[PDB]
Amino acid sequence: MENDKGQLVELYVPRKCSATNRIIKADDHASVQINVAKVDEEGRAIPGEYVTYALSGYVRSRGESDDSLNRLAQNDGLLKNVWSYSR
Amino acid sequence: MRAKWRKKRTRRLKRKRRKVRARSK
Amino acid sequence: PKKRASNGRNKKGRGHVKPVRCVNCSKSIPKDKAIKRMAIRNIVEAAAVRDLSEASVYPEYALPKTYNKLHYCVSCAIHARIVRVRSREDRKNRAPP
Amino acid sequence: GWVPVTKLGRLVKAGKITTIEEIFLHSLPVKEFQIIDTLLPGLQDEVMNIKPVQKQTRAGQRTRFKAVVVVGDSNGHVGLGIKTAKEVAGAIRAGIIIAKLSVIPIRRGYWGTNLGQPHSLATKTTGKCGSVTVRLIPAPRGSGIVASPAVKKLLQLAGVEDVYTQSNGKTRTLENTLKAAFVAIGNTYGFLTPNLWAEQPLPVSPLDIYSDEASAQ
Amino acid sequence: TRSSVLADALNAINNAEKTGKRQVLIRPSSKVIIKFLQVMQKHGYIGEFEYIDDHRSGKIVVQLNGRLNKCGVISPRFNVKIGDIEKWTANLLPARQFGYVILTTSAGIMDHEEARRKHVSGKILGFVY
Amino acid sequence: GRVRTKTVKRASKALIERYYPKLTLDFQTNKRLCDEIATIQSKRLRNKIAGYTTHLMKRIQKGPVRGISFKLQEEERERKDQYVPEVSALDLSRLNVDNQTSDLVKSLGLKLPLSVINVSA
Amino acid sequence: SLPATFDLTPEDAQLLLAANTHLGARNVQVHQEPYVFNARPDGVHVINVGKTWEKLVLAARIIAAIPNPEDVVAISSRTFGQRAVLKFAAHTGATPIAGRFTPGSFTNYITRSFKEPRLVIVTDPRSDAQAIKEASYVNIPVIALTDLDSPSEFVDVAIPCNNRGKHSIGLIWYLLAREVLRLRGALVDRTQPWSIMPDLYFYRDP
Amino acid sequence: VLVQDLLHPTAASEARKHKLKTLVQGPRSYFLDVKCPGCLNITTVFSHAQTAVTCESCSTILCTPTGGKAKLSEGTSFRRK
Amino acid sequence: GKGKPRGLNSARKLRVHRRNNRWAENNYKKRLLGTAFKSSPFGGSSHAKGIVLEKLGIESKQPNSAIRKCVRVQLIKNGKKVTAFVPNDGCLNFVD
RNA sequence: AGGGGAUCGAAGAUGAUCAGAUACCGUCGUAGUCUUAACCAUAAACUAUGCCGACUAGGGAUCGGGUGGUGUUUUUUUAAUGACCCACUCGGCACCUUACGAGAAAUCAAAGUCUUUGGGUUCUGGGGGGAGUAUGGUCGCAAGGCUGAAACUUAAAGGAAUU
Ligand SMILES: [Mg+2]
Ligand SMILES: [Mg+2]
Ligand SMILES: [Mg+2]
Ligand SMILES: [Mg+2]
Ligand SMILES: [Mg+2]
Ligand SMILES: [Mg+2]
Repeated sequence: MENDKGQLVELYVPRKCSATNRIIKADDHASVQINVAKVDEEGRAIPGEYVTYALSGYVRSRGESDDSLNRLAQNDGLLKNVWSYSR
Repeated sequence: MRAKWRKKRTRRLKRKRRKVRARSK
Repeated sequence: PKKRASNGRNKKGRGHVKPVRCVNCSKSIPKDKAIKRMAIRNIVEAAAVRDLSEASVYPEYALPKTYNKLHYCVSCAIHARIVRVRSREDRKNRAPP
Repeated sequence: GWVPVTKLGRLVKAGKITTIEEIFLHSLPVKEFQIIDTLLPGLQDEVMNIKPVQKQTRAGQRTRFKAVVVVGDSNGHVGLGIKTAKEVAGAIRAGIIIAKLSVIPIRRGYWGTNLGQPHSLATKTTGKCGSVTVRLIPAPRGSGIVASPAVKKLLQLAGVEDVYTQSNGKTRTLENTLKAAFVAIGNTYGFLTPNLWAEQPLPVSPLDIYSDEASAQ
Repeated sequence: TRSSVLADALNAINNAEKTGKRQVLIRPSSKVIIKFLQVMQKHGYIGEFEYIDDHRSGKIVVQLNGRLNKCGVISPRFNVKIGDIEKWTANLLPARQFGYVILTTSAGIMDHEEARRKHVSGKILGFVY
Repeated sequence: GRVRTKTVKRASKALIERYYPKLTLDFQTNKRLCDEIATIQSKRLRNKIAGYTTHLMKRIQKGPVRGISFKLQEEERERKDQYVPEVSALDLSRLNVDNQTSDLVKSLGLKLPLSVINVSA
Repeated sequence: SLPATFDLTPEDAQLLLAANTHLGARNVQVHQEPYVFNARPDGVHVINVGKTWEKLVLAARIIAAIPNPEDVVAISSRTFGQRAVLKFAAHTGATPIAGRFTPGSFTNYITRSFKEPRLVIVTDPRSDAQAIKEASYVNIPVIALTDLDSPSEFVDVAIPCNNRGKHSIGLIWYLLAREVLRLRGALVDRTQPWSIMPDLYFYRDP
Repeated sequence: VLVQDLLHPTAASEARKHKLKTLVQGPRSYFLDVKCPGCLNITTVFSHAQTAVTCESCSTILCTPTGGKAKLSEGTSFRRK
Repeated sequence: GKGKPRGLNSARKLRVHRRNNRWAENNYKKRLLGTAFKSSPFGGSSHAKGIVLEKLGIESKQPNSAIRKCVRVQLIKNGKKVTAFVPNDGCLNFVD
């Protein structure tokens, strides 16, 4: 957080699960970060610029990491129609 | 001694006590 | 502590089943708790089948079978090597062989 | 001397990481205690329990010794190592290694208004190990660390200077008490407060930015 | 039987937060549940919530943003005086800075900080953080 | 009681690993090779190491032995798994589909020479 | 985002249909249900190859994002994927783990088989469950060739495909290899296929 | 699944669900207009009629009570609603 | 509901339940029955005086072998006879 | 208290074993075992897990009811009702996997939704013994049931798991 005169006094600011907004802890050794390479015209990976999602250890431990990543990628246009909001 | 033989010895003892209390009354 | 989830028997929903008697010693056993084995023997043997085959009328008639259901208490079954005490993880297996 | 074998070690040795907060931020696993020594040089340690554990054998009891070690500077880092060994000195030395490999950050906050530097915990937190539950409550300035001497030493080595502590269970089980207290201060960054609701652009780990100097041929 | 429909609703929300789900169904959707959710919605602890109107008592689907740690009720609804509000906030809330004790008051259902600004007090409904 | 220990076996495997072209199928010259390609601190251990080496080579000639990867049998494996079975096994032999999988191709809009066939119930 | 060239071409669908990659298992788990398309009588469920191809291209866009190709790990304990994972290893960087995994390869930094990679791709979450469990300790993302019954435990990107047919396993690895070559300078024009057909990714007999 | 649309489930999902367990509960039963063989009179019949409904012409049976839906008497003609 | 009633109007039930369950406590049982005033050598006091009746050699409990050198005292305010320890090396010759 | 009393069989008798054996083993055998009309009110009466209500994970099987197959059996020209098969659904006895979560652990889909402690409600426990004893009351024909101490005594008793 920040003190009275601004000046954020906090060791670090933790990442968040892009699926469930949980805080990824320093001990969360099942949590992963997925980087997807953005693709230009005529199909090149553009080495250096990525679309990134963070999945906490809990989501992958519960098996919904694939479905959550399907939703986040579809929301960002990385996937077209594989994920469905209704079931 | 299992509890039930302790129980059996106490039950027989109790009706020795209320038998000797029968004479006293 | 508790040894088996199915306490020692097969009784969940009853409260009382029926007593059966052991074949070897005649101990009263709840019918679901009793170790039950089916006894299917030939009427004669494995070696005397031929002996009866050429010494009987009605050639290759039936060779009949003897049928019996044996009920054992836990101690008699163990002493007769019918159930053969198992390990803590291997006793959860319910397969026949 | 130290020759690194992990990617994190070979990249910390090259000076590409100058603070332990990056490892905490990207949840990178720590496998070499030299990484902690390079990033946190001022890491004071105090052995806190020496008890003999015995294993019965045909020819008498084979006695080993279990050492509980807590490392940590007074600026938001602690580690907890438990190690058993034949020798008392060997258990202490290897317990120091495991305690350094278990270094975690704690979140420090204010009991009331945010005047000055943080002096307490941001929220209440509880950790459980075995039957022992340790509960840490924020305290005002000047209250001190209101804790048992073992819990107090772990919190002094945490940098927190004002806390209220509640405990339950067989607190005389020293290893479980300290482990429960270690879980509670670990959970302090696990809690999500409103001042952490703002979204962040998800920075890429240093293991890919400076990936040229990892796993050399 | 169903003694507190509010306790049933908040228990459903807690189990949905723990499992990481972003939605939860609530039955049977009382006015107190609507009023309690509006305080949650006002302070950002939940997102949208919609009310399915069946002609029985209604159903609610709440959109969860993952920012909520716990939301319980305090049954029975104890009588709370102005001096007793701070005691309740000390016991139920993790920190003094955030979290809210929800009260039912003749001025309306509100959190504990809004109860201080209007200088009103009443019965306690629950808490949220 | 003639089971060779790890000292004999690991030295024999390490010898074949880096000296397969130099070696032969004769213990009489294998034992001479051992002194001048390895350091053995006794003649009895050399004969054991060279004897199991010849037994290893006799097995290597008729089929490979797992755990030993010398030079010659390695490049034989790249020349063998480089084989691709002509042009077949996925090229069209004349593509049979059922009704349900034909609907995939319809739902995707793609036009292929599909042939709907009847399956047994 | 992706142009029209990033779609399931008729020839790509020709290989998938001819390799029986659309034949799913007869027992679908709840997590693999979004890949079920009008479950066929005789019990077999049919996989949506369009959903498969979208997942396979997305998987490639993660594989062709690690700067160093050597620390991409591809794992196949089963014999059917053993040659496919080795050919995938040759064409790309892709240090392979084919056969036994040797527990302690992602942890236990002192073993000979120790690897500390950025990404693991396993052919089977069931047959390579040790590697997936190992990956869960050191923050390794996983792509698994998943049927409709295989578990999705710690699997970030599941590719819905048949896991029994050797043609299906070799093709998916071959298609994954082609795309990661396509999203780089090795295979500059995407419309043109390779000069070598897919059957060198297939497990041969005897 | 952790993300789904509770307000717009698929119509197949609600068809499989129990009548009380849908988003809004409702009867899966209906009413029928039955053509008795004898004449052309219309008697409205409930689907789960649970009684031997009668017209004024064929005064024996127009449907047969069962455990569920009533069984129309094997010679009649019916239309829904 | 974790046992106990939680009704806002259940104060009587909770107060009677605590009242009855407090009788399982040793100090509450001892105080409320007044055993110190009734069944005790002292009359609920810290100290009591009395006349020495005899000198006793008490053999200590195992695993200790010794003689404890106690005395028999008959209290003045009761007349109860109790045993008392002589707590120092020697000091039994002082008692008489 | 009547009836009935084949079988087995507290008591008892007897033959063995044994140092002894008034035990196990063997052979008899009264009460009992069955029933009618009354008593008793206790069991490791157990799931050692109160009841009602809500939610939290996956699967297959099974019992009862229901719904739908242009399904099989009655493959006899477009072939009743039951039986079976497939897909659902409600309710029930259970089980398997995993451990989200809990636990001291054994283990547990409840023993979860508990120091982030409150859905409603009943009953019970407060170290081990003395002791479910003594006394009083009440019920019972009796056996006994329910209720139920104190003096005194003690540093452990106990639970689960490891070698
Ligand atoms: Mg036992
Ligand atoms: Mg019973
Ligand atoms: Mg009882
Ligand atoms: Mg009981
Ligand atoms: Mg049932
Ligand atoms: Mg007691």
